[PDB]
Amino acid sequence: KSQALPFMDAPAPLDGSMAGDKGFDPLNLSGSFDIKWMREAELKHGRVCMLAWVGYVAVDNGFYVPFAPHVSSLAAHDAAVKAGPMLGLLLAVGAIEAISYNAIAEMMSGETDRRPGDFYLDPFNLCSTPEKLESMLEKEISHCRLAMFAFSGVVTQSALTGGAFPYT
Amino acid sequence: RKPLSEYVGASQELAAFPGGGGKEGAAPVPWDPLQLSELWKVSANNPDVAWLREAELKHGRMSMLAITGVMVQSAGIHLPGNADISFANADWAMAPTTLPPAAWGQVLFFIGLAEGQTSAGLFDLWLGNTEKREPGNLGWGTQFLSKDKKAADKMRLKELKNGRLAMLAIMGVAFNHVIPGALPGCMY
Amino acid sequence: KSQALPFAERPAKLDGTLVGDVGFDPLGLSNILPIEWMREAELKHGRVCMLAVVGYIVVDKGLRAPGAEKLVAATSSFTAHDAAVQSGHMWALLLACGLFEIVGAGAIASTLNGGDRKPGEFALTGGFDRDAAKLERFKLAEIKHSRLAMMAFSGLVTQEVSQTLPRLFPA
Amino acid sequence: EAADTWWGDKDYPPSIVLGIGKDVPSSIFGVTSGLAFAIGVYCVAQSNLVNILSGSTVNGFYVAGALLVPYSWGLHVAAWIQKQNGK
Ligand code: CLA
Ligand code: CLA
Ligand SMILES: CCCCCC(=O)OC\C(C=C=C1C(C)(C)C[C@H](OC(C)=O)C[C@@]1(C)O)=C/C=C/C(C)=C/C=C/C=C(C)/C=C/C=C(\C)C(=O)C[C@@]12O[C@]1(C)C[C@@H](O)CC2(C)C
Ligand SMILES: CC(=O)O[C@H]1CC(C)(C)C(=C=C/C(C)=C/C=C/C(C)=C/C=C/C=C(C)/C=C/C=C(\C)C(=O)C[C@@]23O[C@]2(C)C[C@@H](O)CC3(C)C)[C@](C)(O)C1
Ligand SMILES: CC1=C(C#C/C(C)=C/C=C/C(C)=C/C=C/C=C(C)/C=C/C=C(C)/C=C/[C@@]23O[C@]2(C)C[C@@H](O)CC3(C)C)C(C)(C)C[C@H](O)C1
Ligand SMILES: CC1=C(C#C/C(C)=C/C=C/C(C)=C/C=C/C=C(C)/C=C/C=C(C)/C=C/[C@@]23O[C@]2(C)C[C@@H](O)CC3(C)C)C(C)(C)C[C@H](O)C1
Repeated sequence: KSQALPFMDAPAPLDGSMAGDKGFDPLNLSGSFDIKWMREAELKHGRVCMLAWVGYVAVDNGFYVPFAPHVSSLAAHDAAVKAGPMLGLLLAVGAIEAISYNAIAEMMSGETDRRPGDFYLDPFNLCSTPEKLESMLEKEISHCRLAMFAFSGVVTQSALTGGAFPYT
Repeated sequence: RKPLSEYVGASQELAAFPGGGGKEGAAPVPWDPLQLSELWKVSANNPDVAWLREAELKHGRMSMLAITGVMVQSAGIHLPGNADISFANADWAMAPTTLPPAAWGQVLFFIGLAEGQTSAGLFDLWLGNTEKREPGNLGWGTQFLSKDKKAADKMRLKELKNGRLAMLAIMGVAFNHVIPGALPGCMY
Repeated sequence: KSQALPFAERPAKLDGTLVGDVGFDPLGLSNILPIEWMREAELKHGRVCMLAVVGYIVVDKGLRAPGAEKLVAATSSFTAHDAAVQSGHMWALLLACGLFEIVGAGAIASTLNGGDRKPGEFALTGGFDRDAAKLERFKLAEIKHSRLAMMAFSGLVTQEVSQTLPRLFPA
Repeated sequence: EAADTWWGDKDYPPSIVLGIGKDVPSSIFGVTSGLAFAIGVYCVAQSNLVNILSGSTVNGFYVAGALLVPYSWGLHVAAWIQKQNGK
C-alpha cells in the first residue's frame, strides 16, 4: 500500500493521514520514534533552508543593508562574525528557540493539540477552510523538500568554485 | 537435574586396573575426587554440572585449536606476506605482538561476536535448567554425527578425551615458555 | 537424497521453495542466517557481478564515458579504480550506491524477516509481469547467470592480475 | 506520577524502560551499537595512536566521537531488551 516504494506496505501505520505522505520511509524511523518530532524537524529544516537560500542569493547579488562590508555570501559569515551582529542574531534565534522548547515540550506530551511545526503566525486567513489548509500544507512541505536540495547545491557549488551568482 | 551419570566423558584408563572396563568409559561413576559436581547442593553460587561440561568443552576446543596452531607456527607454514603486514614471527606467544591492529584486533573482535551470539542459555545453565542449550551444542556439526546412541556417545567421548589431552598439552607448552622446564621434551 | 550430491542425504531447509534448488549445501550453511537473507545475498551478488562483467569487458575493449578525459583509467579497467578513487568519482559512485542501498536493502531485508514479500523483488518489473511461467523461468535464468558471472568475474580479475594485464581482452 | 517499571517477576524488563526509544526495533539498536562502538574506538584510538597535545592536536570531533563508547553500551543493552520483548 506504499506509494513511493510500491513493493512495501505503510512503513508503520504512522504514515496514514498527514500532508505530504507518500509512504517513503525505508529505514523505519517513522515507527521507531514519534512522528510529531520528525514532522517538526522536517518543517523547521525546510523553513530554515528556504530563508537560507533566499538570503544566500540576495547577498550574492548586491542587497547589502547599511554598513555591512560588501563581501560575497561565502565569506559573509566570517566577515559578520568578526563584525559582531552575528552574535546578536544568535541571541534572537536562541530566544525564539527557547519559546520553541516550550512549544515542542507542550506538543509532544498531552495538554496541547498543536500540530508539528504549526505555531499560529497566520495574519491573513489563507487557511480558514480545511481544504485550503491541506493545500497550503502540501505546498509548504513540497517547498521544504525542494529548498533543502536547492540550498545544499548552492552552498556546495559556491564552496568548490570561486563564486558567481549562477554558480556555473 | 542431570546427576552426572548420564553425561558422557568417563574414561577407561581411569579404570585400567583389574575390575572395570568397557569401550572407552569407566563403569562405576565418572571421575570426580573433589566432588565438584555435587557442590550445587550446598549454595546456588556453585555451578551445575551442565555449566562445567560447557566450560570444559569450550576449553578443550580452544585448546585443540591452540595446540594445533602451536605445532604449525613453530616451524614454517606461514601465510603469504604482502604490504604492511608480515606473518614471520615463528616464535609462539609473541606472534600477535608483531602484527598490525587490523589483524590482532580482528581476531579478538570476531571471537567476541561469536562468543556473545552463542551465549544464549549459558545462564539457563549454572542451575541445571537445560531445556535449550544442552551444554556444548552450538549447532556447528549437529545432525552430522550418527543418529543412534552408542556411536554418538562414542564420538562425544572421543571429543572430550582429545580435548582434555590438548588442554594438558597447551598448558605444557605454556608454563614452559614462562619458566624453563615444565615439559622435558618441549621443542618450543 | 540430494540432486547435486546423490550420495549424501539432502540439506535441511532446502526443500525447493526457492528456484534452482538442487540441494548443494555440503557445509550446511543454510542454518546460520535465514534463507531469505541468503537468497537476497546471492541475488544481489549475482546482479553486481553481472553488471561488473559487462562493465569490465566493455571498458577493457575500449569505450569512454561522456567527457571521461584521458587518464590511467582510459588505459585499462585495471587501473581505472585507482584512477577514479584519486579523482573522487568513486566517492560519488559510493554515494549513489549507498543511497540506493539504504532504501532498497533496508526495506528489502527488513520486511522478509518480518514477512511481506518474495526474497529480492524490488517491483521494477519493466515489462514482463503477466506470464508467471516466464517469471519463474526468468528467476531460474537470473540465478543461473548470477552464479555463472560470479565465477566469470572472479576468473577475469584473477587472470588479469596473474599477468598484470598485458592488454588482453580475451583474458 | 510515573509508570510501573518494576520487572522482578519477569525475565526481561518491559519496553517502557527505554523511555523515548521504547519503540525502536532490536535490529536498529544492534546495528547502531556496533557502528557507535566502532566509531568511538576509532576516535579514542586517534588519541593514543597520535599523541594528544596541548591545544595543537585536540580535534573536538574525536572528543564528541569519544562519547559513543559509553553510548554503545546502552545501545546493545537496549537491543537485548527489545529482542526479548519481541520488538
Ligand atoms: C559493478 C558495476 C560497475 C562498477 C563498479 C563500475 C566502475 C567503473 N566504471 Mg563502469 N560500467 C558498468 C558497471 C560498473 N562500472 C556497466 C554495466 C557499464 C555498461 C557497459 C559500464 C560502462 C562504463 C563506461 C563506458 C565507463 C565506465 C567507467 C567506470 C569507472 C569510473 C566510473 C565513474 O566515474 O562512476 C562514478 C560516477 C557516477 C556518476 C556514478 C554512476 C552512477 C550510476 C547511475 C550507478 C548508480 C546505481 C545504478 C542506478 C545501479 C542501480 C540498479 C538498481 C536500480 C537495481 C569505474 C572503475 C568509466 C571509466 O573511467 O573507465 C575507463 C567509463 O568510461 N564504465
Ligand atoms: C576447564 C577445566 C575443566 C572443567 C571445568 C572440567 C569439568 C568436568 N570434568 Mg574434566 N578434565 C579436565 C578439565 C576440566 N574438566 C582435564 C584437563 C582433564 C584431563 C586430566 C579432565 C579429565 C576428566 C575425566 C577423566 C573426567 C572429567 C569429568 C568432568 C565432569 C565432572 C567433574 C567435575 O565436576 O569437574 C569440575 C572441574 C572444575 C571445576 C575445573 C576446575 C579445577 C580446579 C577447581 C581449579 C584448578 C586446579 C587444577 C589442579 C589446576 C592446576 C594446574 C592444571 C592445569 C593441572 C565435569 C563436567 C568426569 C566426567 O566426564 O563426568 C561425566 C570424568 O570422568 N574430567
Ligand atoms: C557494523 C558492525 C557490525 C558488528 C557489530 C554488531 O553489530 O554487533 C552487535 C552485537 C551483537 C549482535 C548482533 C545482533 C544485533 C544481536 C543481531 C544482528 O543482526 C540484526 C541486524 O538483527 C547481528 C549481530 C551479530 O551484529 C553486540 C554488540 C555489543 C556491543 C556494542 C558492546 C559494547 C560495549 C561497550 C562498552 C563495554 C563500553 C565501555 C565504555 C567505557 C569503559 C567507557 O566509557 C570509558 C570512557 O573513556 C571512554 C571510552 C570515553 C569517555 O568519554 C567516558 C569514559 C572515560 C567513561
Ligand atoms: C576533488 C575530488 O577528487 O572529488 C570530486 C569528485 C567529483 C565526483 C568530481 C565531485 C562531484 C560531484 C558530486 C559529488 C555531485 C553530487 C551531486 C548531487 C548528489 C546532487 C543532488 C541533487 C539533488 C536533487 C537534484 C534533488 C532533486 C529533487 C527533486 C527533483 C524533487 O522533485 C524532490 C521532491 O520533493 C519534491 C520537490 C516534492 C515531493 O513531494 C516529491 C519529491 C520528494 C520527489 C566533486 C564535488 O568535485 C568532488
Ligand atoms: C593467543 C595465541 C594462542 C592461543 C591460545 C589460546 C586461546 C589458548 C587457550 C588455552 C586454554 C583455554 C587452556 C585451558 C586449560 C585448562 C586446563 C588445563 C584445565 C585443567 C583442569 C584440571 C586438570 C582439573 C582437574 C580436576 O577437575 C577434575 C577433572 C575433577 C576434580 O574433582 C579434580 C580436579 C580439580 C583435579 C596460541 C594459538 C597458543 C599461540 C598463538 O600464537 C597466540
Ligand atoms: C530487470 C530490468 C532490466 C534489466 C536488466 C538487466 C541488467 C539484465 C542484465 C543481465 C546481465 C548483464 C547478465 C550478465 C551475465 C554475464 C555473464 C553470464 C558472464 C559470463 C562470462 C563468462 C561465462 C566467461 C567469461 C570469461 O572471463 C572468463 C571466465 C575467463 C576469460 O579468459 C574468458 C571470458 C572473458 C569469456 C531491463 C529489462 C533492462 C529494464 C527493466 O526495467 C528492469
